[PDB]
Amino acid sequence: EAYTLSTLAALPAAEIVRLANSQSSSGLPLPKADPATVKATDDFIDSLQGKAAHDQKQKLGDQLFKKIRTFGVKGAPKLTIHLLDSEDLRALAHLMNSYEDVLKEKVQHKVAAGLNK
Amino acid sequence: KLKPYVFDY
Repeated sequence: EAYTLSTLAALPAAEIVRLANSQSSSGLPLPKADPATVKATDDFIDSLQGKAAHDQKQKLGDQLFKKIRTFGVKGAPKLTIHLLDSEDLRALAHLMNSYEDVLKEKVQHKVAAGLNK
Repeated sequence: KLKPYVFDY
C-alpha cells in the first residue's frame, strides 16, 4: 500500500496526520513538516480549548476559509463549515498549515460531491 | 454571532 494523494485525502484528517507522524511513513505523498509550524499550529489549537464550539470553529474557520480561497475554489464558506463539522479540529489545522496539497485534494473530494453548492 | 460560522472576504 502506496497511497496516492487522492486515496490519502479520502481518510479523516486525524488519520492522515497519524500516518504522517508514524516513523513508517514509507512513501506517503506528504512533505516533511516544519516543526516551528507544527508547534504554532498546536499552540493555536490549545488556545481554543474550553471555548464555545461555535467560537472554536469560527477561529479555525477564519484561517481555513482563507486557505481554501487561495486554492481558487468557489463555495469556500460551505466547504469550510463542512470540514469543521466533519474533521478533528487539531488535525484539520495541521492539514491547513503543513499539508496544503492533501487539503486541496480533500477539498476536491468535497467539490466532487457538491458539498460546495 | 457565531451561529453558523461566518467568513467574509
